[PDB]
Amino acid sequence: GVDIRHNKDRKVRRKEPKSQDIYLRLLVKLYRFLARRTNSTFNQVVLKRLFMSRTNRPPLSLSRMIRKMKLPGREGKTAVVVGTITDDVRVQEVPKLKVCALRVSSRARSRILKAGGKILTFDQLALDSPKGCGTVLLSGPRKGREVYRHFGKAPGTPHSHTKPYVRSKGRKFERARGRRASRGYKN
Amino acid sequence: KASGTLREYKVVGRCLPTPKCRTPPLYRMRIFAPNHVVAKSRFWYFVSQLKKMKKSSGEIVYCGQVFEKSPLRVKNFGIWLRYDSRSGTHNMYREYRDLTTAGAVTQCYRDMGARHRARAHSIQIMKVEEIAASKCRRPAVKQFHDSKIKFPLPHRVLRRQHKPRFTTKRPNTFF
Amino acid sequence: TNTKGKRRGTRYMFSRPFRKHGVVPLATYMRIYKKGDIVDIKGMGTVQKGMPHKCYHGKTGRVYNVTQHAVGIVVNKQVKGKILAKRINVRIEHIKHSKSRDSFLKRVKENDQKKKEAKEKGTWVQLKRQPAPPREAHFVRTNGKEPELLEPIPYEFMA
Amino acid sequence: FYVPAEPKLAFVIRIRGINGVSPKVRKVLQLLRLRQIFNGTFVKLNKASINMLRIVEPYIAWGYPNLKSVNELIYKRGYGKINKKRIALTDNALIARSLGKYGIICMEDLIHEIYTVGKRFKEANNFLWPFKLSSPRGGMKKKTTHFVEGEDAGNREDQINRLIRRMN
Amino acid sequence: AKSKNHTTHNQSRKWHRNGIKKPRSQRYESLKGVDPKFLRNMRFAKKHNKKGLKKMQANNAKAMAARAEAIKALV
RNA sequence: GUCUACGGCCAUACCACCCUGAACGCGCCCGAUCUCGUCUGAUCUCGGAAGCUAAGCAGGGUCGGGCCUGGUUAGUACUUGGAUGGGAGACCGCCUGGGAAUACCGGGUGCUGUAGGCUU
RNA sequence: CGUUCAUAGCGACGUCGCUUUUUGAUCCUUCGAUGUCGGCUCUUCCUAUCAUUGUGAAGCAGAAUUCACCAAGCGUUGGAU
RNA sequence: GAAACCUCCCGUGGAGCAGAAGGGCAAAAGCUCGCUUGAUCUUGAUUUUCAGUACGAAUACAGACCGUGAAAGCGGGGCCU
RNA sequence: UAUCCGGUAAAGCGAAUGAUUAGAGGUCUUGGGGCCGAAACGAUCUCAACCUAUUCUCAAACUUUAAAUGGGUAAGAAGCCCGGCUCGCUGGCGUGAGCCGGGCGUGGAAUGGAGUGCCUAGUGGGCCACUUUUGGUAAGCAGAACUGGCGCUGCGGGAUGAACCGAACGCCGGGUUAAGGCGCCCGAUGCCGACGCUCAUCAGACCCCAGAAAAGGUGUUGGUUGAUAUAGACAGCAGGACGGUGGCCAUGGAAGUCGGAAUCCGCUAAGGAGUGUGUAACAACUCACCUGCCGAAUCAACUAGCCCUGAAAAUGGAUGGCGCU
RNA sequence: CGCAAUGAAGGUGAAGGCCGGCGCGCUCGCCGGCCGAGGUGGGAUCCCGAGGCCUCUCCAGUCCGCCGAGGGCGCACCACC
Ligand SMILES: [Mg+2]
Ligand SMILES: [Mg+2]
Ligand SMILES: [Mg+2]
Ligand SMILES: [Mg+2]
Ligand SMILES: [Mg+2]
Ligand SMILES: [Mg+2]
Ligand SMILES: [Mg+2]
Ligand SMILES: [Mg+2]
Ligand SMILES: [Mg+2]
Ligand SMILES: [Mg+2]
Ligand SMILES: [Mg+2]
Ligand SMILES: [Mg+2]
Ligand SMILES: [Mg+2]
Ligand SMILES: [Mg+2]
Ligand SMILES: [Mg+2]
Ligand SMILES: [Mg+2]
Ligand SMILES: [Mg+2]
Repeated sequence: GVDIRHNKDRKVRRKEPKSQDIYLRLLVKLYRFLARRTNSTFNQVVLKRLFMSRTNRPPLSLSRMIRKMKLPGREGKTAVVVGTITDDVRVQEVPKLKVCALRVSSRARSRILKAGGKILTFDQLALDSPKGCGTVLLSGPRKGREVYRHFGKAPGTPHSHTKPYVRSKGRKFERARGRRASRGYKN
Repeated sequence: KASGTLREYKVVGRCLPTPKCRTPPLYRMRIFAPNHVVAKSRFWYFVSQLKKMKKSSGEIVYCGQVFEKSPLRVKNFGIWLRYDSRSGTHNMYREYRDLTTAGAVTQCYRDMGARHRARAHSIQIMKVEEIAASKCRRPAVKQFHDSKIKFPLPHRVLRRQHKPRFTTKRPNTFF
Repeated sequence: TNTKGKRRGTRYMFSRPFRKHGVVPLATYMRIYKKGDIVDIKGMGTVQKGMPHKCYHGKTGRVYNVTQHAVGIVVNKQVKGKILAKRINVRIEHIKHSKSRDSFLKRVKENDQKKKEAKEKGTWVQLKRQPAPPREAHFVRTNGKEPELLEPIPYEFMA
Repeated sequence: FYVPAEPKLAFVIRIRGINGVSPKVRKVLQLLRLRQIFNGTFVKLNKASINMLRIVEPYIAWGYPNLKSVNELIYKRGYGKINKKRIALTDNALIARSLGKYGIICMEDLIHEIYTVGKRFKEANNFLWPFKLSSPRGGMKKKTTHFVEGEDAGNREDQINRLIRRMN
Repeated sequence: AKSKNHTTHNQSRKWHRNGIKKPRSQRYESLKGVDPKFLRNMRFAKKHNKKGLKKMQANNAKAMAARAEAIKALV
């Protein structure tokens, strides 16, 4: 006999990607190797990000990316994003960049290259810089999905600012007994 | 406690010193016990019943075996007791006749087992005193106070009962 | 089943101890609690206004607010299987500075003294605490008198 | 009277198994790394350690080892804990690799530190994997009771070596 | 058919499966439930910290210069 | 040596009776015009300074009660954990660690902050 | 108490037991059902012995008799309601 | 007159505090007078039951406006449950 | 290791609340009933309540005391220590809080990789044991605490068995063990094992467990305490067992002898104002002290071990069986 | 369906800073210039890097690394303002 809980003895992270798009698996073949034979933690991370869900590698806006390279230090440097770049119509002056992402939506692509930017694929990124030397590995905001507004402490539970699931907001869908103190009470 | 064959142990120990008792008084005890590890336990048990002095308050200074300086003599021990009953405690005084104080102590314990179904933890030995031929009270012992002591060996039942398990000869017990 | 009333079973809890009834001795009030000060709560019968609930008696916590004559004072409270840090307003009377912390600080101050000193010297001193060790080798001298024998003593029925 | 030193170091053996065990016991026993029955460790005594070894009296047998006992354990049953994998200390270059920072570079140094309880005992000992002893050849007097009352449990100070012989 | 009324038997053991976690600590805890007047005032102190900046900057420059003079005298 | 005012801790400071109280104080004390208040200048309020330590107050006294703190009680009672220990049960003994409370017998009987006196 | 005499035979005040031919407690078993009272008939078992065998006891002179033992071999009946 | 009212002395509370009990309370939380309406107007926080939802109950604050007192303060109902 | 909390076991009741025995001391108070008093705190008792020291025994809903086990904090970088700013708060000046800027690293033992968020099924009849504990005469009863089991779980042992004791399972070879065992069934004592005890015409024979008590026993074996005794015993037979004396009370008769208060002297060698038996009552008989034969040791009361008595149920029957001394 | 919310509704509807000037800088009102989604702690990662560590000799000495004391910009997420 041996007292251990085997409850939490398997770990649940992904090894490989669950997708079957051959071009992603090829990338992974490359970065799996790079992330073993090198020391470049970057490669370890890049590789780890290539196994995640579409939810879990969210779209970086051009505008956010612009503002993350402006930052004082990373001038003459490459952006990297293991999801996708999107346009920002609510930004106007677009600096010249150097980016890697799996995708750069058509609009955002035009914008980058018109401004004299540069766009790289991952296999290109590996050739350039196999150690991820000279990079700013960014990410999209993980918490942007509307989904999260529903999680948390359940609504109607004091100091829960938690969007409830309702068919259709308006006068008569919730917002009575339990919110109007007049009607019943409130949280 | 339990048993096997006991020895004697001279345990000595002192409540370990404080600011208020810079050179505390040592105490000594004839423990009888199957080994030094238990001897020392046994020592404490007795000390604490007497003095305010627990193992943690104290130390054992010198625990060591005590050998019989008269092994090859045969001696009559008186031996005083304080066992427990299925009822209340009693005191006794028994006599044994042995070559060693240990021997006689062990030879006591056993007897108490037999004659009173008294387990060891029930028993406290208070003194063991080698004695003269005289002063001995118990005629069990005193029938062995004789110079021309003689006796036959009478219905001398065979052992080696299974060496020859089967055989020709019915045995013979007269010797 | 029992009553969920507030004071239930505080017959000997909020009970001013033998020959300590009557007036709340002023010191009690005129001593000062800041934010971050650690405090052991302990109810008191006489002052009822701002009496803490019976679960928090003996329980000890930190002071996160200070109103004119009260203190908000974060405490822990195990509820079944999930301790809640939680915050209770207590009037000064049912509250004392905990000394638990003072002895740590005393020791910090002693380390920072012994760090400043013994730096110029070169010798690094044992700052850490170290558990109560095995009690060393030593001699016991029994000057002259031999150790006293101790006979176990006979039973006799007293009563 | 030369009252000698109280012992620095004792070897500790879980002598009873892994059912029905009280909750406070079990914690302590797993702080000692005694999760199988008949495992054993070196434990540097001090008030803190001792009071823990009390609380598991009925489950452990323990005492103050010999030098020999140290060697016989460490050579025969001594395995390093190296990248969390249990590993047989076959060669010194395994001990060194992980305790070299401590001036412990060979089998011999490890024993030294365990036996004398040097500065680095914690990390040398930790690095040893809990000693998977056999069942005691010649068995036990009684698994249940304390040594003093005719059993095997509790502190038997010197004698613990006798037990180490039959179980290594 | 009467039935068991209540107990706490297996309850401990469940609690401890997943932990009895001592509730999560943080530096920078909230100012929720803090005697309003107090808060106001500090919020105000906070409000006008940027006023009295140029003075503070200057003071820190003089302190830095005094450190550099002290380090030069040492060396 | 010690007091007064405001105090902290709140009997080692309380209670009972006894002695002793220099100087300064604090008192009792002598008055009712005003202030103020009573059935009553007793209390309270006010104006005083002829007496006096009688009392309060202070210091001490008492094989004093009380309180305070030790010892004893007692390694007693109890008690954590242990055993295919005992015992028909009632219960008990052991191992492992923790350990009280009376009666009884000793010692103690206010310490002290701030401000201002007296003994020049 | 028994003329007297605690104990032939009894036995208060107290107390310790056994038994499951009383009744209670209980609700384990059975509600996709174990035929719900008596009597009749038949067998067997028990002894806590009414009788009979052999015995000890008496406040057994005989007669009748209780008290106790070994003992369950053999019996223990017909009728009115 | 055992009980009326008057007076002196003793009195750690043995009374009283609406009610059950328990806590608490003596130049008071009791009794007696004087004035009064904090038992009013309003944000949130927190406790208690708790799921840590409500209700009720309470605890601290904060802003109004008032009461009382020389004032310090105390009061937003009932000494507390 | 520091530091708080607590009012349970215990203890206490010559400390509060309540409960309660007894005598000492008190016209405290006064009484109700007396006896001696006209009546009288006169004398003498008494019982009522009250009091002074004492004393007997108590408390889940009492308590001065007061453990063990137990519950909180704390054991450093979110910490220490300097410098300066902000404030509409607070304030004689000052506090207190908030901001910047610099300076300082292991801060009890042992162990361990942590943190975190979604979706979420079954479940929400339970039962058993040690210890604690309420109801109840109890219960394989009902109801709680604590841990651990069973339920979900096999395996060795407990003959058999949910829950005991050991130990927790991938498939196997060797070795070893636990708990339990070792006449034979049945693996292992086919040891020249050790010391006792014990005989049962109902022997006994192992956690949970499946069965007995009070009370007895010259059965035996141990202890404990007293005794006895060559100044001549102990048993065994033999000799006497009286006088003051129908002793006093009791007459219904108690001269030792239904009962009861007494309970001494003489002679004594020694006999009780008497153990019984018996008397209406006596009488008569009987039961110490000492001798003779006799001749060294002997007796009593307790106590505890095994054995026995106490001990009765129904199909034939179960230390598991055979059997075992 | 999403890119806007909130309010019963009438309805309203997500920016702030700095600097210089003019109104009394009045922590209020009006005119010019610059920056433009704030800050604190923690934060995978990136960047700089004193310094070593050798080279068959005594020094000079560019190239390549390995590590890196120390310092930075700091995603996402969290806590807080
Ligand atoms: Mg088990
Ligand atoms: Mg039931
Ligand atoms: Mg239910
Ligand atoms: Mg006057
Ligand atoms: Mg005077
Ligand atoms: Mg005087
Ligand atoms: Mg005194
Ligand atoms: Mg067990
Ligand atoms: Mg009669
Ligand atoms: Mg049928
Ligand atoms: Mg019969
Ligand atoms: Mg008043
Ligand atoms: Mg207000
Ligand atoms: Mg009132
Ligand atoms: Mg209680
Ligand atoms: Mg009690
Ligand atoms: Mg089920």
